[PDB]
Amino acid sequence: CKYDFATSVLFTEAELHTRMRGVAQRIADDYSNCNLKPLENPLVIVSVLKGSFVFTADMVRILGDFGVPTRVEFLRDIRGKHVLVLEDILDTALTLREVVDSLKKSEPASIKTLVAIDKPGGRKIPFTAEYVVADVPNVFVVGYGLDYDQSYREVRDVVILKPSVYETWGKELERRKAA
Amino acid sequence: HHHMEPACKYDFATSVLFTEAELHTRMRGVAQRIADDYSNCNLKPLENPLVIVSVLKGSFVFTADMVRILGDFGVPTRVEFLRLCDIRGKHVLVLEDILDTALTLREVVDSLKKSEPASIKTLVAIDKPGGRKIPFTAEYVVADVPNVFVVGYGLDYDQSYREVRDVVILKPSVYETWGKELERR
Ligand SMILES: Nc1nc(=O)c2ncn(CC(COCP(=O)(O)O)COCP(=O)(O)O)c2[nH]1
Ligand SMILES: Nc1nc(=O)c2ncn(CC(COCP(=O)(O)O)COCP(=O)(O)O)c2[nH]1
Ligand SMILES: [Mg+2]
Ligand SMILES: [Mg+2]
Repeated sequence: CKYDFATSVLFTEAELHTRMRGVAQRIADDYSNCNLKPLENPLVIVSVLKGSFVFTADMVRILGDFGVPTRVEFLRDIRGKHVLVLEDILDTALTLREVVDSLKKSEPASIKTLVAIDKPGGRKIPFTAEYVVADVPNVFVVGYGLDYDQSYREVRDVVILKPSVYETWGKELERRKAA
Repeated sequence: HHHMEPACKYDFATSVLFTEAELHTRMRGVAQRIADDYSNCNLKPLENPLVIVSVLKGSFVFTADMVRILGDFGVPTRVEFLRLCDIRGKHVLVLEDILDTALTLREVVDSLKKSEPASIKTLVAIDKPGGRKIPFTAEYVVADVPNVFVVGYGLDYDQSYREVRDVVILKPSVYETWGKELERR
C-alpha cells in the first residue's frame, strides 16, 4: 500500500474526481431548465459536517466547469431557491435527515443531496441521496476530508487505517491521562 | 509593430491574474519552505499535528488544496475553521484566502496568542500589500496582487464566483450593475 499508516486505499483522488465529473454532468442536465446564473440565481450549496470542506471545494469547481454556478453555506435565505446539500459521508443518515427536514421548512424551490461516500449498509433510518460519488462497505475510512480524531483529513485518497494506528493512539491517550 | 491582446477567458472578468496551475505551483514552493521550517518540531498525526486555523468563509478552497499539498511534503495537519480546540503548546498556522487591510489576521493572531500556542505564523493565498490599514507581514504568501478587487479561488462577489478556478479581476460592469440592484432591494 502507498501509505505506511493504511492497509488499503479504497478510492484514489483521481477515481473520486472522475466520478465527480460524471455526477456534475447529471446535475448540469437535471438543473438545465432552472436558469441558474451567478448573483441572480445560483444553486445554493449547503455543506454539512466539518470534513466536507475538501469535497465541497473540489465539487463546486467541477460544477463550475459544467456550467452550474453556486453559492456556498456551511453547517459545521433559500425560499424559492434551488438547494443542493453536500456531505463527505452518509452513514446512519441521521445528519442529512435532520438537515433536509429543517431546510424544507424554509420552502426552497427544490432540495437534493450529494454525498462523496455513501455507506448504504450503515443506515439507522431509510435515506437515499439523489447523487452519490462512491459507495463503501461498513468500514471506518479516513481521507478526502474524513478524519480519525481530527488527523488524516488531508490524505488525498479514501483509505482504511492500519490497526496499529488506533492502538498506538489509544495507548498514548492512556499515557497522557495518567500523567 | 502591432501588439495583439487575446480576450479574457471569462465574460465576467477583465483579467486572469493567477491560474489554478500558477497557484498550485506557488503553493508547492511555499509548502517546501513550511516543511523545512517545521522539520525541527517533530510534527506527527494525532500526537503533534500542525493546527491549521482557516479564517474567512471563502478560505475553504485554499485550505482544502493547501492541507493536501502540505501532506505531500510530510507536514501532518488538523484543521479548525473560524468563518476552537486547545492550542496551548501546539504549533498553529493561520490560513486566509486574502490579506488586505490586515485587520482580520491582526485580531485572530492576537486572540490565539492568548492561548499560548507553541508558535503562530500566517499563510495567505493572496496578499494585497498596498491595502494595509495597519502594518502586517504574513510569514508565507502564495501570490501578491495590486489594489484591485478579485474573485475566484474561494473569493466571492456577493457570495458568487468562489468556484472560479483562477483568481481574476471582476469586471466593474458586474458590481456597478449588481450594486444598483441590491440598492433597489
Ligand atoms: N472519518 C469517518 N469515517 C467513516 O467511515 C465514518 N462513518 C461515520 N462517520 C462519522 C460521521 C461523519 O463524520 C464526518 P466529519 O469528521 O465531521 O467530516 C457520520 O456522519 C454521517 P451520518 O451517520 O449522520 O449519516 C465516519 N467518520
Ligand atoms: N472577494 C474579495 N476580493 C478582494 O479583492 C478583496 N479585498 C478585500 N476583501 C474582503 C475581505 C475578504 O473576504 C474574504 P471571504 O469572502 O469572506 O472569503 C478582506 O478581508 C481581509 P482583511 O482586509 O481583514 O485583511 C476582498 N474580497
Ligand atoms: Mg469526524
Ligand atoms: Mg466576502
